[PDB]
Amino acid sequence: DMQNVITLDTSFEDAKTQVQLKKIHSSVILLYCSKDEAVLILSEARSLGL
Amino acid sequence: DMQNVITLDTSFEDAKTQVQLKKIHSSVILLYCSKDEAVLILSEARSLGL
Repeated sequence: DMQNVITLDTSFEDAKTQVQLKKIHSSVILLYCSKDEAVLILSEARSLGL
Repeated sequence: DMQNVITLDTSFEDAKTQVQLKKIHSSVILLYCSKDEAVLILSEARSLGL
């Protein structure tokens, strides 16, 4: 079963990306973005306990 | 039936609040601040997904 799919169109601002990452709660997460984008995406995940 | 409760007491840094407000904050969140402190906390919540 594939759960909700979230796309972070904005530049990780307005905390909507935080809302999308908080909505999903699973043991397996698939991330697909640029290197620099993932650099701070992982930091946001760490700050969100992911 | 009392659900899970997490108490948070810290400053406005260290990327707090959102660490625990992922699966325990679905319903009403209680704020225990003063006037200016509550204003700052609610500004941070507005800047976040709360």
